[PDB]
Amino acid sequence: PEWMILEAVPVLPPDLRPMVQVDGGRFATSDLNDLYRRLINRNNRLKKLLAQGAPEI
Amino acid sequence: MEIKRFGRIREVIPLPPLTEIQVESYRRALQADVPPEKRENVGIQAAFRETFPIEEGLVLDFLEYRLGEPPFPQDECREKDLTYQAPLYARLQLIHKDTGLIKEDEVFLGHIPLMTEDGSFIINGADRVIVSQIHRSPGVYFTPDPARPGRYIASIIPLPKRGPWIDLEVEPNGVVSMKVNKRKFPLVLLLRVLGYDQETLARELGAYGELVQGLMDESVFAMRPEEALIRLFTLLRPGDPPKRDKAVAYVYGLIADPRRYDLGEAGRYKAEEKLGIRLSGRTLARFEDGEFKDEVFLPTLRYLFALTAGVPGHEVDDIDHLGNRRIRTVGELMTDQFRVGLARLARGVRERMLMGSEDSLTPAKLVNSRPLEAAIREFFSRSQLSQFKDETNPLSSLRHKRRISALGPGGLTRERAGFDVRDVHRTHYGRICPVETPEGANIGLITSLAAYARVDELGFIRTPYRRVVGGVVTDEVVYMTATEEDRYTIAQANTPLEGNRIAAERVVARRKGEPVIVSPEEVEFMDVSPKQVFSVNTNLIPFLEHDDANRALMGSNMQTQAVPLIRAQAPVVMTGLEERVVRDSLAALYAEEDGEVAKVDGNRIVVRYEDGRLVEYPLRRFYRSNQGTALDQRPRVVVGQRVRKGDLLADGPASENGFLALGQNVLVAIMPFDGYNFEDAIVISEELLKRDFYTSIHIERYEIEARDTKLGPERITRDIPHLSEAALRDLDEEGVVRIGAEVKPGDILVGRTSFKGESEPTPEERLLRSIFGEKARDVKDTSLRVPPGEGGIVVRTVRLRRGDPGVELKPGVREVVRVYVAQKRKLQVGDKLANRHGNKGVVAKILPVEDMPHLPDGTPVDVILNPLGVPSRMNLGQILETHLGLAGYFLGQRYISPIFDGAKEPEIKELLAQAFEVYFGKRKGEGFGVDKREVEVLRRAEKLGLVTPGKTPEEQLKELFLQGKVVLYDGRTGEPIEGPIVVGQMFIMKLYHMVEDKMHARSTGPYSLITQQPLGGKAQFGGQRFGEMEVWALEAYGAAHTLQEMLTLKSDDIEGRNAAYEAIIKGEDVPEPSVPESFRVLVKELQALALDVQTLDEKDNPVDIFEGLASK
RNA sequence: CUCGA
DNA sequence: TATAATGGGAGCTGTCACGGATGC
DNA sequence: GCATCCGTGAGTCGAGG
Repeated sequence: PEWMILEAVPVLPPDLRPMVQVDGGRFATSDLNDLYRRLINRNNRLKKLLAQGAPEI
Repeated sequence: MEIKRFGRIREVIPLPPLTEIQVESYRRALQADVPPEKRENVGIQAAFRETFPIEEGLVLDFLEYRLGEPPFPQDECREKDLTYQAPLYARLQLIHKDTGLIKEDEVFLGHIPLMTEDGSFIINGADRVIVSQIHRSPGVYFTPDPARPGRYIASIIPLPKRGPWIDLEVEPNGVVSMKVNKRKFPLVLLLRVLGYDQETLARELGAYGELVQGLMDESVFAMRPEEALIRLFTLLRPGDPPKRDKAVAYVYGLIADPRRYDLGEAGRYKAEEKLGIRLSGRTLARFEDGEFKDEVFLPTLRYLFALTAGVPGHEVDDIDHLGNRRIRTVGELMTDQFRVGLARLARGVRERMLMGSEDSLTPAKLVNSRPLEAAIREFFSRSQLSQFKDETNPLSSLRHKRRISALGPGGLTRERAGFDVRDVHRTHYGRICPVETPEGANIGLITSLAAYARVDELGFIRTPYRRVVGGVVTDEVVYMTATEEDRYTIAQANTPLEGNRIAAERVVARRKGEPVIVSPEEVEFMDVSPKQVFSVNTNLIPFLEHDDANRALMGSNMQTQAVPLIRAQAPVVMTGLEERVVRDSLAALYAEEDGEVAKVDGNRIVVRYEDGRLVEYPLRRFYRSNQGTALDQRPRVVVGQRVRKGDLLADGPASENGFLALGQNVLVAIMPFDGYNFEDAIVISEELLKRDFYTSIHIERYEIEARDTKLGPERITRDIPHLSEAALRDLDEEGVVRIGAEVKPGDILVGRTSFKGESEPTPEERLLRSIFGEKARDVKDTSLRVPPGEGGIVVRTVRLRRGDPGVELKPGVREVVRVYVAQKRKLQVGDKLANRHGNKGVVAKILPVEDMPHLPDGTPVDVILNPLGVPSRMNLGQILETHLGLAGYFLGQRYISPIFDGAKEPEIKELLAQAFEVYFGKRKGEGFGVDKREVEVLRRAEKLGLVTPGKTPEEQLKELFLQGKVVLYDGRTGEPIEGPIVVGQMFIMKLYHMVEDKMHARSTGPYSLITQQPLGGKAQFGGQRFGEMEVWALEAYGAAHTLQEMLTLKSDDIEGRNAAYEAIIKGEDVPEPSVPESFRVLVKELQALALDVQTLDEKDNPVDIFEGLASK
């Protein structure tokens, strides 16, 4: 049952959420990368906040 | 040739300016010709007035705005892919309340797109049209509660995104509830906040039967407006600290704030008319002298109770009535987006006012124009109602400008659109065409403004009627809304008149849409014309009264898809609207005043007017429209010709001497022909090709960029590696194909080289290189070539280079080259033809002339249409047309047959007798008697009861001819068709659906990034989609290997497709397929959701489909 | 979005 | 790195049938 | 045992842009 809670979040292979250069030399990318970046930023900030003894709120 | 016109109905007024719905709306929104101080509080002026002043320097106020001249002309904007627009400046002033200091400045806000003379826009080089949107008018409505019979719902609706919808209901427990933002609460509370006491409410609402008791709550009256206000703020905002000024701010912003709540002027007017009151502004209440003041609530509740009780003079509202649905035109929509952008700008302003030095603030420092420009650009580029202009022909553009959409932003989401919104309401009469609407999912949701209809200043559609007083029809015309129209008895336009007096004692009229027979005494108004019932397109179908509406819809719609031909003709049978369409679409060139033509050229006409001034009119020649059809003007005057005001100077596309020319007049026979015209297919003669009938000019645009890369620059050049002189033959010195060159699929249009990606040569390449001893070049061929199935003659080149005058490309781009390629398209097998009556079909066979059925005089027909296409379609108009055509063929004349006022059978019979005398008398004069074959056909016809037995051959042939039928000989045998055949002239158009643009095939080609499946679309050299249903078909056939092949080797199996291709080129059979890549994708994407998907064997042991590549 | 079947 | 500054601001909503917790 | 709010489906392919 506890497996319904995540401790390690899987990360999809990069080719399935590509960062590719289009005809004009510009870049196109999947939304999954922005979602993942949001996740990673918040997680890292959480680890730092815990490391610096932040309050409860 | 002579034009005879039928009909007795005299139109009192001409059609209004057909694009006025666009032009006047935008002109109203901009107010550009109005000096600033005289501007009304409407449009963008009103937007400014709503945004400013910006408070909390302390104040930033708006004085006025101005629009400058366009930095570039329209044609230049089309060329350089620029937006045709005007600079917008706003005069702002900054005031510090304490210091009293006042700084004033004119700030640049960016540009606003300008509407062209014809009602369209130029956005990034492409012509666009803002389609008008129909929506529910703001106001106060009362509808039957679908759950509780005898109970009603009151709804207060403001402008879109200008306040929430508020509902008033009488609850089963008796209390009167109010719903705002999905929050049900007792209305008594709000009534208390507004400052109503139990006394006032009792004396005001006591008349109704006990309803008022559901309004009586002691706990509400036991508290002053403030406590009630805070109570309401708690009821609407849970969690938010109930501070006084926050409650005041929220409620004011919800009900009283004119910058946030806004019934339209239309909503205000309708609320006033319905509730029998008068509004000071356009909100539901005011904030006056520290307290709130009612405006709409009490009257609405009053009406609701009155209606619930049964008090006379109170009724529910039909929401589909065109008195309750209005049109938002381009001006209003643009103004809305302008308002949004301005709001964002204001937020930015306050944000900057909080920061920075507080003494050194100028208007320029506070104002960032970017969000406004963004909102405008977003509206004109990516809004739903901003559409790529249809300009296949001028009628296309005209119709596109007069379209009305129920969809779009704030509009109806589809599939939530039931039968009601899509219905033809009775009030559509004279306002919205009942015929012209799309087939399929958009039916009833996209419509067309009726020909005489006008949108009024409030947005309601109005139609013209003639005043009738004492059975006498005046020339006084009144434009009415549907609400106004519902008051009168309105006679039909075909009511018999002697002079201006009604001549019948029984006249057909309408009363609230209901047909009724009345006396002339009862007639208050009379229709202007049958024309006013239908759109411009439907008004172009002759004998419309004989066509079933379902096919009329098709002919109507298909006129817009007609292609301009090089030898375009106006129809032999017209409705009489063909000139106004050309004129109003601004296709053709007309004389500005009286004068004499000084110069006539293919490029330009110079006219000397009466003033003595020389005016030069340049002629647009072989220009490319949005759809690639040819836009060119041909001079129709000669040197020294005397012209009057409004006379034709040049014919535009699809114009023949000022008449709308959407196609060709062809001699048709109505008969089966060896299966070649089976199921709507069409047989034509090669003679049509020989004399360039249905030949059309089309121009395609190709484009290529040379940019800077990290590996070296791309460049346009002739020095392309590994190409012969044969391949470079038509390229100029710079590497661009020459003007006049004929290009075919595979041919280079623009030479380009690109530095290769960092190449690690495989050992094979190294060995081969050693064998041939040739250094691999640094650059590779990346040239622009003609795609498969395309080509023609190069007519124009455009080159834009960085570092050159007037030129600045997007960052990194060194140069851009454009090549225009023109083709002359002859009619071919598979091209789509149509008439105005909904008869459509593709050309299935092109017959040599000797194979065509022919008249006894040796004249072959041009087109053979199948009679089986008529009975179940019920579009007999096309038959009548044909008959009249026959007459016109021999009399050398054309006809104007107005809809519902058109030529009748007897007149056509007369014309056919006249034509018969020409058709046969000539023969008898030339010294020839009746033919044996004709005698045979006459015998058969006697058996068919088509001719009276006893008469001479000539008399019988004449009878047949009067039935529109002739003797026809089979070109293959010389024997006559056993029966007489309907033959005559018909107007047929070639539609934009040409097989040349549709034929597409693919062996292998580009695949998708993630799925590794073939791309879609002809442009991407794509593959056909084998969807779920096609799969079902193969499954139902039990075609397991075919299906698996489609699933694997043919799509998304990489090893499989490679091995299959190699096997086929080796002449070996294709190998066994393996795992589709998209299944691996599925597995990985399920793993990303923390699901473990495992492929097992029969022993439940895992099988790796990733071949160890993904297992550590 | 619009068009086509 | 030091005047003092202390709770946001979006929000037009014209369908329908079912499985569901619920919750009246 | 019975009304209430929430989540979810709603034809295909093809074309343009």
